[PDB]
Parts: sequence; C-alpha cells; structure tokens
Amino acid sequence: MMVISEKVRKALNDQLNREIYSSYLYLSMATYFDAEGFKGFAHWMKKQAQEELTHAMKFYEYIYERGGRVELEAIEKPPSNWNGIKDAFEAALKHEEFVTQSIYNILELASEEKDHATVSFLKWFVDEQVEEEDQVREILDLLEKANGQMSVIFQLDRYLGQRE
Amino acid sequence: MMVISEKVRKALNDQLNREIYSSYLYLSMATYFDAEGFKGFAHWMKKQAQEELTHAMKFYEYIYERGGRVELEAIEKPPSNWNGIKDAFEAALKHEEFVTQSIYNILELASEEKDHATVSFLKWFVDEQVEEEDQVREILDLLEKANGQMSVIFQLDRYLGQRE
Amino acid sequence: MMVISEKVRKALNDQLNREIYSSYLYLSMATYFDAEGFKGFAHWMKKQAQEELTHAMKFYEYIYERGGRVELEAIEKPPSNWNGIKDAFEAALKHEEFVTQSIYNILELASEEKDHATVSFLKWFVDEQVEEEDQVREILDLLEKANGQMSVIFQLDRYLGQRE
Amino acid sequence: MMVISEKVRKALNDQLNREIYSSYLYLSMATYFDAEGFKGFAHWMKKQAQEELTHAMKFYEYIYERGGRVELEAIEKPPSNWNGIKDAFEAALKHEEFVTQSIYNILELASEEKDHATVSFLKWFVDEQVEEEDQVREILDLLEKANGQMSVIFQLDRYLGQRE
Amino acid sequence: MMVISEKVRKALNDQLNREIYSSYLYLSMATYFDAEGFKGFAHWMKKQAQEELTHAMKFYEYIYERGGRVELEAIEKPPSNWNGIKDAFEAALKHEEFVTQSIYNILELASEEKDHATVSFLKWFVDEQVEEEDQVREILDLLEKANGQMSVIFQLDRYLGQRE
Amino acid sequence: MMVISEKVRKALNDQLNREIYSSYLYLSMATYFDAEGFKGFAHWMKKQAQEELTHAMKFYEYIYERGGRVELEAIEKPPSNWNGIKDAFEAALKHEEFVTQSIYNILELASEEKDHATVSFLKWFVDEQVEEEDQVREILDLLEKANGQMSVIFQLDRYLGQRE
Ligand SMILES: CCCCCCCCCCCCCCCCCCCC
Ligand SMILES: CCCCCCCCCCCCCCCCCCCC
Ligand SMILES: CCCCCCCCCCCCCCCCCCCC
Repeated sequence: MMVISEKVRKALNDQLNREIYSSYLYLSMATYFDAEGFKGFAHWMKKQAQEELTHAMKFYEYIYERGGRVELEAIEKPPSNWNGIKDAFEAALKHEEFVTQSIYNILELASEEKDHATVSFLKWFVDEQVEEEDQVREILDLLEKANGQMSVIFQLDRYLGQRE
Repeated sequence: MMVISEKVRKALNDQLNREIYSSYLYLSMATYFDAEGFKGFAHWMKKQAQEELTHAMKFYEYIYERGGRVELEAIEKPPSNWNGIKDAFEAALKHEEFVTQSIYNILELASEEKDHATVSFLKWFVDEQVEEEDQVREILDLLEKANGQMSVIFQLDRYLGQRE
Repeated sequence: MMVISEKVRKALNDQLNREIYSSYLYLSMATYFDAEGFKGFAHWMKKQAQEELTHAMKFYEYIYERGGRVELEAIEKPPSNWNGIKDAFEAALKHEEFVTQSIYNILELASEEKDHATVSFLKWFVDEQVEEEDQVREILDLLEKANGQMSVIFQLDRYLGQRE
Repeated sequence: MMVISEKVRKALNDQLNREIYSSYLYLSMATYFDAEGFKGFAHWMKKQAQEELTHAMKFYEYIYERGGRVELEAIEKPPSNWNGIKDAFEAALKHEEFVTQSIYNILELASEEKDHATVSFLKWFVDEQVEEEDQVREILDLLEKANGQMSVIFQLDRYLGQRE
Repeated sequence: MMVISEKVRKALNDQLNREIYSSYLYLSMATYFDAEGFKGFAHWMKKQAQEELTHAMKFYEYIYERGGRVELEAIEKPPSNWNGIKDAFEAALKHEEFVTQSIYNILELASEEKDHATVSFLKWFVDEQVEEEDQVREILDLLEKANGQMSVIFQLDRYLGQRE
Repeated sequence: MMVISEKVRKALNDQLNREIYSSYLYLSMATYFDAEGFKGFAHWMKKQAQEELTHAMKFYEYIYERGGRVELEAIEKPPSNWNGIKDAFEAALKHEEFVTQSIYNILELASEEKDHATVSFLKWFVDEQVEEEDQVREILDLLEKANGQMSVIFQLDRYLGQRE
C-alpha cells in the first residue's frame, strides 16, 4: 500500500510535472540564444535543462519508493523569445524563485501532516534552490556591469559555454 | 538568411516536437512498469526516453546549421496505462512505425524541393528507425514465447534492465 | 553534565534497545529460513541483523556525545516461525513500519523540547527507514509475482544470498 | 534429518543463547566504561562483544550442519554498573571461566553419547577459552601493577583502544 | 534583491561576528597556555581559533549567497588569564554552549519566518556544535582524572599538541 | 624571566594587535568587494587577510621566544564602504605604508636599546613590507590605466581571483 498521503503524492506528482516544464523552459531559452548566435549561452541553457530533468527523476523515484505512482501531465508551450540576454536571465531568476516557492509549499504541506520522510527528502531541493538562484543572480550582476558591452558579453558567452 | 525553405523548416521543427513527445511517451511507459513492479522494463523505457531526446537535439542542431530556428510547442498528455507488458510494447512498436512514416514524409518533401542537404541528413534517421523497430519486435517475440511464464519474464526484465 | 533532557535520553535509550531487538528478530527469521533450507534468504536476514546493530550503536554514540548514558535492558524472545517466505517478509515490513513510527515519536518529542541537535541527529534514520521499508516491499512484490513457483523462488534465494 | 541427539542439540542451542548473552554483557561493560570516560576500555569491550557474536554464529552453523535448528530465547538484562575498572574486568574473568565450564559440560555430554563429531567441534572453543581467560588475566595484572596511577591507566586505555 | 529578511540577515551577521570573537578568545587562551609553558594546549587552542574562522566564513558566504552583505563590528577584548588548565577549558565549554544557544535562536527565528533555506543551512552548525561541546567535555574529563598530576598533564599536553 | 625589555615587549605586542586589525581590515575590504559583485578582488582580500594573520603569529612566537607574554587587545571596527575599487586599493596602500612606519618605529627603538635580536628579527618584516607596498602599487597602476572601464576591470578581477 501507499505510505504517502494522496495529498502529498499529488503535490509530489505536481512538482515532478513542474520540473519537466522547467527543463523545457530552459531548452526554449537555448533555442532563443542559438537563434541569436550565442552558442555559449545556449550551451549553458542546454545543461540547465538536463539538470532540471535529474530533479524530476528524483521526484519520480521518491514517489515509487513511498509506494505511490507517477502520472505525467501535459506540458505547456514555453515562451520562445526574450528581449536580449539579460531579459532571458531575469526570466530565469523569476522562474527559479517560483520553483523555490513551490518546493516550500510541499515542505509546509508535508510537515503539517507529520510526513517526516518527505520533509527530509525535500531538504536537498531547498539547498539546490539556494545554489541555482545564486548562479543566475551572479550572471545578472555581471550583465548589469557589462551594460551591453560586447567585449564583455563575448567573454561571458565563452565562459558559460564551458559549463560541464 | 535561411537556406531551408520554410516548408522544410516547419517539417523539421514538427518532427523535433514529435521526438520530444516520443521521449515523454516512453517515460510514461516507465511510470506504468514501475507501478507494476517491473523495474527492468521501466529502466529500458527510461533509456529509450533519453535516446529520443538525442534524436530531437540532432534535429535541433541541423535546423540552426541551415539558418533556421527551433520553436518548442506544447506536449500532449501521453497515456499512462496499458493492459500488460505486451500491450505496452505493442504500443511502442506502433509508435515507432508512426515516427518512421513521419521521417519518410519529410524526406519525400525535401526531395520534392530538391533540398539534397536535408535528404542526406535524414538518412541517419531512416537507418536508426530500422534498428528501433527491430528491437521492439524482438522483445515482442520473446514476450510471445514467454506466454505469461513468470520464470521467463523475470529473466527478461533483468536483461532489459541492463541496457546501457 | 548531560545536555539532553531525561525524557529525550529515555526515548533514545528505549530506541537503542528496540534496535537490539530488531537485530535479534531478523536473526530469528534467519533461523527460520535456514530451517526451511533457504540459505540465501537466511543470509539476507543475517545481514539485516548486522545492519540493525549499527543503528543501535549510532544511538549509543550520540547518547554519550550528548553527556548521557546507555542502559541495556532485557531482550524478549522473538518469534521463531512463520507461515511461509511471504509471511516472514510481511512480518519484517510491519516491524520496519513500527520502527519508523517510533523514530517519528522521538523526533516529535525532540522538536517540542526544542532539542534541535537530536531532531537533526534523527534525520539519518528517517531517510534510512524509507530505504528499508522499500527493500522489503520490493521483495514482497517479487514473491507476489513468484506465486510460490519454486524455479523463481530459487532465483530470488540466490539473488538475496549475494547481499554484501 | 537430525543426526545430533536432542539432548546435545538443546545443549548446543543453550550455549548459542549463552554466547548471545556473553556478547550483551560485554556491550554493557562498554556502557559502563563510556560512562566513566574510558573510551579505550569501552572500545575493547565493544570488540569483545563482536567476537562473542562470532562464537554464537559458529554454534549456529554447526547446529544446522548436523540437521538441527536454532531457537533464540529471551536474553536477560545484564548488569550495568561496577565499582571500578578492575572490578569490571574481574567480572569478565568470572564469566569467561563460567563460559569455559559451560563448554566442558557439553563436551562431557557429547562424549557420553559417543557423539564424536560434537566432541571434536568443541575443541576449538576449549582452546579459544584458554586464550580469552589469559587475555583478561593479563589485563587484570597490568591493572594491579598500575596501582591506580592515571599516568599508566591512560596508556592502558590508549593501548586497549587500539584493538583491531 | 535580498531574499533573506533583514532580521535574519542581522541574526546571521551577528553570528558571524560572534564566531570572529570566538576564534579571538581561543587565541587568547593560547596566549595563556604559552605563557604557562604548555605549548601542546596552546597548539590545540590555535587550531580551535582557526576552525572558528572557517565557521565565520561559512556565514559570510551564505549571506552573500542570499543577496545580503556582511558588516564587521568591533571585537571585544577577551580575557587573558584563567585559574588553571581546567578553568580555561571550563570557560571554553561554557562559551561553546553559548554559541550553540545562539545558533538555536537563529534557527527558531528562521523557521518562524518560514525561511526554510536558512533553517536547512543551520543544520551543519547544529551538528558541529554537538562535536565541539563533546570535544571539550572529553578534555575536561581527562583533566579531572589527571587531578593535577603533572605526569598526566605532560601526556595530555603532548596528546593535544598533535591535533592536525 | 624575560630577556626583552618591557618597552620592546609592548612595542611588539602593540604591533601584533596592529597586524590583527590589518587582517580584519582586509576582510572588511572583502565584504565591500563581495557586496559590489567583484568576487576576484574579494578573493585577493581574503588571502591578504590570512597573510596578515601569519605576520601576527610570527610576532606571537618571537615574543614568547624572548621570555615575553602576548596580551590580545580590542579590535576596532574597520570601515565597510569605499567610493570604488580604486579607492579601496588606495586605502590598502596607505594602510601598508602605515604598517611599515610602525615596524620602523620598533626597529629604531630596539636599535637604541641595543636589542640586536629584535633588530635582526624585524629585517624580515621590512623586506616583506617592500613587497606588499609594491603589489598594491602595481594594482593601482593598472586600475589607473583601466580608468573605470568595465572590460578591463573584469580582467583585473579575474586575474586577482587566481591568487594562491
Ligand atoms: C541536451 C539537453 C536536452 C534537454 C532536453 C529537455 C527537454 C524537456 C522536455 C521533455 C522531457 C520528456 C522526456 C524526459 C525523459 C527523461 C529520462 C531520464 C532518465 C534518467
Ligand atoms: C554475525 C551475524 C549475525 C549477528 C546477529 C546478532 C543478533 C543480535 C544479538 C543480540 C545483541 C548482542 C550484543 C551485540 C553488540 C555488538 C556491538 C558491536 C560494537 C562494535
Ligand atoms: C596560526 C593560528 C592563527 C589563529 C588566528 C586567530 C584569529 C583571531 C581573529 C582575528 C580576526 C580575524 C580576521 C581575518 C579573517 C581571515 C579569514 C580567512 C579566510 C578568508
């Protein structure tokens, strides 16, 4: 039998589908950077999309570990265009903050039910949001000092294009 | 400039979005096998899902090589349930034949427009479909001989669970 | 001076003694499997007994780290017999669920006394119980597909006998 | 089926349960030493408990080798307190000598039934008991020699804490 | 945009400054032991001072991770003398227990504001405080068993002097 | 007994505390650079801070080597804000020139009192000050040629972030 409540399973399953969309969004940011000829920024976004998928699969495996089942839902069309490099990264940061708030909501739901297993499972994602939000803020800080200077954009494109 | 016609770019972009869906369908087949307790069949479907993503990124990179750009569309909800192992693998076979025919249509359109560059590019996918259809047929053939014998199904699950 | 409360030290010492009993119970399940001639299942139970000893010793060392003291209590006679392989596994799963709930009680006790050190110490056991329950559920699922057919029971005996 | 008499099977089964207690007693001596702050003596006692477990398991496997089966019984609450280090080690010697006589009684019983297999199996424990008794006597001798000087007790605690 | 509240940034910045004082305190204890000619105890205190700096720098980096900044405050003059070795270590134990309570206060504040990121970040410091308090008690227990015998003080001096 | 005069013990002890403040000042400059988003300059300051600590500890050990005693004094609150990158490095240079003059004052004092050991011991610090003043002067020269230009400042930031 399933040892998560149906309310926590649905929250976990909802977050899994949220992570699939996040991975899709970053791929669509990659389509934008490649359309604009920034292969380094695009590469960074392709790697970010891959990383979101591994988040989704950790939700996947935890649900089955607790006797639940995953049901995949429709994935909405992401935006495909942004008003330049900095605009895209601002949309990225606002998106990560939304992901953080949705993780917090599952954590508060689980602790209200005394589902300590799920509370503990979610700590990893809380810690990762701190790092992912920070990565985007640091990039935005550089774009704000760059003030559109192409000599600095180029070096930043090549640097992010080196992401492993 | 873009050197593919818009018709051929649309056909290639539509196909990229079909590979994304295919990936999502195989993941959904994995949600079914894990719910049924066949983790080796599930593992096989998770690897299949990754493989279709690499097909999508191949379309992606060629589209930008030809001066086009990619637009991600919404991903329809895949089915999540089948009436057993054979049913799921038969749904996979039927899907691969649909993907194959989709590829054929692009090839016939590109060749109608004398887009020899895209005709040549598609050869890789024609050959890949031969292998992918064959792999499902092989599993269907083994499942047919197993005929519900759990002794055979167990070893089959563990063997498919070793896919790289 | 002891800086855990007497109620939290008592809860921890009680849990330590529970883990000793858990180890004894699994050893007694081993006496059952060995009597029934399943040396692989018995081997699994012996390894499970050793895992519980390490749990107890972790409670042991945290109690002294916190300035407390451990007092070993009498250990009661575990059952010696089960109505079959699954009956034994079902008993193990029920016991593991009981162990999880008693871990939850110390954590809820520690959290009300604002004993954050003990709340944090217990997170490893919450995460460990998720895996322990999952292993037994997976084994129960395979015996459930095995349906008492000895050719696959033999394979599961060999598989579980390889546990390190 | 069983080729030991039930009288030697129960004698062997009693000794197995005796050895489980022996291990519990040494862990309780560890709880005492850790309470007194002698982690090296406590470490030695934890290792001594481990070794008694292997003795129990050697009886365990021989019982099944001869076609019998093991039944675990309740384990008595060991003492938790002693009036000093020598007093705890004096009780250890007290007990190892009781364990030796406990083995002698099985050997004399097996020899009366002409159960030569069980007589010969017991030779190992006779030789092992000689070593374990001397182990403690040498430790007690150094304690007498220490004459309560913490300068030498600290080195003995450090020495015994090095037990592999 | 700072994503810690101002009361949590202040709590964290205050704790950073407390850690700065703590290392300074341990250095001043080192000045005492060096004046008394116990270079091993002084060496231990020098290592403890360096470890508190690493604790300060982890608050430092987390504050900037969350979008805040650090403000260094004046550091009070620590005591320069103690009534003996164990008097100094007793002050150290009382100080570490004070540091632990100040970490507890930040955690309760963060969880009241539902700042799950800071609550999770603080778990490392909760666990580390358990080991820092335990380390001092073990030393006090040894100084209490030494009872001023210099034959035992000399070996504790050189023992603590090999701290890495 | 002490074989430096009290007038050189205090001059040396004052300089030890002076070096502690220097280390704190450089940390404060790191808080400013990190607040401004220049992680390379911040890294340089963090390394400069720990370099000042090794200066302090060399005074520490020489004071005890001459039969003296160290007394830690209060630490003044360092400034936290500067008008810009170059102003911070200009403040660093003016501070280093002040530290050099304070070493000069100790050296002239020791010389008048014919304390040849301290005169010779201070030679290392004189030569080291030439180096520290020179590194800051070189950085100021590049910042002056940069003339506030972010493309060149970013390169200086990356270079100084590579400091070992
Ligand atoms: C090279 C980077 C490509 C990233 C593509 C991200 C696309 C996200 C939307 C589609 C996701 C559906 C399929 C997911 C399958 C995941 C399988 C993981 C197995 C471990
Ligand atoms: C050897 C494999 C089987 C082991 C079965 C153990 C069953 C539990 C016995 C009761 C507990 C006795 C005390 C054991 C203490 C061990 C402490 C080890 C510390 C290093
Ligand atoms: C060899 C022993 C060194 C002991 C140092 C004790 C320092 C006490 C606190 C003084 C102020 C410290 C300010 C500098 C912080 C340096 C941070 C280094 C890592 C970035």
